[PDB]
Amino acid sequence: NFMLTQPHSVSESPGKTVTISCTGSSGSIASNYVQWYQQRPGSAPTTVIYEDNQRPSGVPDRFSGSIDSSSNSASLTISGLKTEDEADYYCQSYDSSNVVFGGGTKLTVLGQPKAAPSVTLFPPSSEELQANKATLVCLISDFYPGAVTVAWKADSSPVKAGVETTTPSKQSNNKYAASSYLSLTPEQWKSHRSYSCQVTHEGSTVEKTVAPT
Amino acid sequence: QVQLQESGPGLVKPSETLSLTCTVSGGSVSSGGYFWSWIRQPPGKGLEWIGCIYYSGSTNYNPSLKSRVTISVDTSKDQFSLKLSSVTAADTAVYYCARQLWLRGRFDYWGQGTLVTVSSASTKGPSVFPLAPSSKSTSGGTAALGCLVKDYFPEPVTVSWNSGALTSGVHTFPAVLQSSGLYSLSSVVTVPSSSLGTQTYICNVNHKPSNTKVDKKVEPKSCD
Amino acid sequence: FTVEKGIYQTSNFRVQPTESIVRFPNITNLCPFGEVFNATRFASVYAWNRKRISNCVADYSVLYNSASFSTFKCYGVSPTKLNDLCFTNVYADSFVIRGDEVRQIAPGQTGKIADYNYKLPDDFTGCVIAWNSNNLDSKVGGNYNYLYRLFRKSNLKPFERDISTEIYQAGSTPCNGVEGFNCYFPLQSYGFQPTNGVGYQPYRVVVLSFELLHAPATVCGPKKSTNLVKNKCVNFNFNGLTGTGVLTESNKKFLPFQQFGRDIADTTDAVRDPQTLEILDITPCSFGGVSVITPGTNTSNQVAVLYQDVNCNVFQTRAGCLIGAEHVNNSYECDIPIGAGICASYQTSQSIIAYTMSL
Ligand SMILES: *[C@@H]1O[C@H](CO)[C@@H](O)[C@H](O)[C@H]1NC(C)=O
Ligand SMILES: *[C@@H]1O[C@H](CO)[C@@H](O)[C@H](O)[C@H]1NC(C)=O
Ligand SMILES: *[C@@H]1O[C@H](CO)[C@@H](O)[C@H](O)[C@H]1NC(C)=O
Ligand SMILES: *[C@@H]1O[C@H](CO)[C@@H](O)[C@H](O)[C@H]1NC(C)=O
Repeated sequence: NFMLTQPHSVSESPGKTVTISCTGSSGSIASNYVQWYQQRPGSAPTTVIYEDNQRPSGVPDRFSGSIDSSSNSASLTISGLKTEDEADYYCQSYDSSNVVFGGGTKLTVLGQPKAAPSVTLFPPSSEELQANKATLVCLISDFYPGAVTVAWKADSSPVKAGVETTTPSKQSNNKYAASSYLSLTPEQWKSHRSYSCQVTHEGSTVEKTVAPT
Repeated sequence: QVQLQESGPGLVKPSETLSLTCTVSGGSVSSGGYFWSWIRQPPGKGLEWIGCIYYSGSTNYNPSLKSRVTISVDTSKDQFSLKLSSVTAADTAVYYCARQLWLRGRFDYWGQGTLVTVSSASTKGPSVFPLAPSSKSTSGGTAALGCLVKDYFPEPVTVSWNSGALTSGVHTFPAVLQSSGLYSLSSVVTVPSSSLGTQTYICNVNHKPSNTKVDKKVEPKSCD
Repeated sequence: FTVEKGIYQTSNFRVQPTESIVRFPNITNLCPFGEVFNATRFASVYAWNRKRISNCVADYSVLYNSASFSTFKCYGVSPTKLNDLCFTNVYADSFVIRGDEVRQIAPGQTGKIADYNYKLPDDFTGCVIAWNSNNLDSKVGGNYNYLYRLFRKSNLKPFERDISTEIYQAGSTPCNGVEGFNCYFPLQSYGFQPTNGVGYQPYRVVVLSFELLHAPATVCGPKKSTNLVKNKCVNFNFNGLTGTGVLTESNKKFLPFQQFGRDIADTTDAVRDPQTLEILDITPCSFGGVSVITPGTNTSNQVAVLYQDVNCNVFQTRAGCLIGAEHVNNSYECDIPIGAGICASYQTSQSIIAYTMSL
């Protein structure tokens, strides 16, 4: 029942010094060796320290680790933060024949200003209608911050059944992109006079509408 | 040096048996007196230790993963494989085969992580539908058009415009789980409205696991 | 710039070795050392067992793959690279301690045990191996057989044992060794119990320090055994010398107590293989230098290269190896001497030939 406690979110501006902790609950932190792993997103983790004070060949000298055994906490000191340091940090232990990892630390740095979400609405196609299906697609693009709330409308009544939306994702031009999909029956598409998708972004609302034509 | 490469299918059905084998090149399994271990990592979550093996029959497993991890070493093929039983939807994690020099110490060499997805459906092809631009689809001097990919299994699906000739303004969105099992996404491109009726735009959606390639032309909406 | 007919020595031919095979041991063994980690009973911290190991092959891989030690601490040297590194002596300091005092056993920590029983210096390069064996050294009803020290007058030197049973004095009034006022006994009994938790059970803590002085390696890690190669110029190191040469099959046996073999000229040219008790000879490869046969200025341009004492267009003469001059069975009067009764000359186009000289 030994678990390593790590700060979930840690942020610091480049060039300063930050300390990442790793606290053990039951077992003492000087009992077993502690290994810190720095893992890039979409990449294999790499060992950046070993034996709790020794840096492997290849990593910079700044990856310095210290042990505070009185508080049962393992510390990893980072000096001179850079761009490439933004990665997940995990601390490792062994306990007793059962390797236990840490919670995880997300080294943060502190690039697009507020951007308006261009909105486009697409009606269902005739080929989809011949397949006894219908889908309303709302597109959300070129916006910042990456937090947009969508709300489908059937003329005036809000629509929630069959609504599928995507989390915002960063674009190539530093902005964000998102989408919303409204699964619908062919009968329900023509039952209402018009359908609309409303996008709320930083208070401002951008609305498009479509009709069966 | 030495390297660690994983194999096995990237998909597994619920309540089934997982078969992932990690092979070794540039070294020997039995020689050197080192260990092997399997470590998984869910997307957005921390690393989880599964178990460790020696070149002999010595095995130790995580208490939360006990009585379900079966790992064996075949020195003839210079590889070791892990078998998992009763896989659920919460077992979706990136499996890493890492070499371990010290049993209490670092995993010095990490293999590239294969993606394992557990879903409950039959592998089905995608349904590509055209996304017709119109007067309500343009805001200013530019318009938008795309293609809809709905009701497919599994990820990933690649969409290319004009056989990759059109890349500027193309936005491929990540998939989202539908209300019933399957996924859905779309790929759209922003274009000036002057070339709507004079240029042909064809989307190429490919689904390799189902072996389906669909080319769908995009045309402006015709009122009927 | 003008070269006349004759033999000219330019350089020497060197046969550089291509492989380096070294094999000290044949197998792996260990002296009785696990008995102190598996004894019937242990000792206290006021008087701990001290073990010295001398002239004994010993691997630390067996002492690690037990998968039963709860804790493990070794500073000064990496755990995976300590076997091949060789020291002089290993000191084993075995004692018992509670679960809340394994934390204080580290270089640079204070407390009541690490300062009154065993002080760890800053330059501590040993390993600490500790594990739980509460099912043998504890019993119901109260196991008080283990002792520890609580009071001390002042600090104590590292690697020093104190067994003083004198009553510690806190004030200025003597007590004459009674259980009176302003004095207390320094030695106190433990509180071990088999039904304890995870922080007060008796743990076995051992310390394995290393000795570094002007002495050769006595007890350390052995080496691996490579493949045996013969009849090739291969460098070897068989326990006394790093010699390069061929290893031929000898026909002379040694007495079953020797390892080396010398000759009349006092050169080690025979060593018994420790792997299979095979007697192998040693012979150097690089013999002599090179020589060049030149027909002369304004006669020819091509030359012939002669090796002095090297065994191999190409003619194997009795005076080494001759390349670049064909051999002809007839005999004329010779002009450019080579040795062993065969000369070389430039005759009939026309090329350099070698023949036995005519008297
Ligand atoms: C070393 O061990 C091998 C295998 O056990 C044996 O064949 C050889 O004779 C041994 N050499 C000795 C004891 O010198
Ligand atoms: C002590 O003895 C037990 C049982 O005889 C054995 O399993 C163990 O390896 C020995 N050594 C240690 C360090 O426990
Ligand atoms: C020279 O070497 C060859 C092959 O290694 C061997 O057959 C020959 O006997 C050698 N010459 C002498 C004089 O030993
Ligand atoms: C030279 O002549 C003798 C005569 O029998 C013959 O044996 C030998 O092979 C000849 N050598 C050459 C190089 O022709």
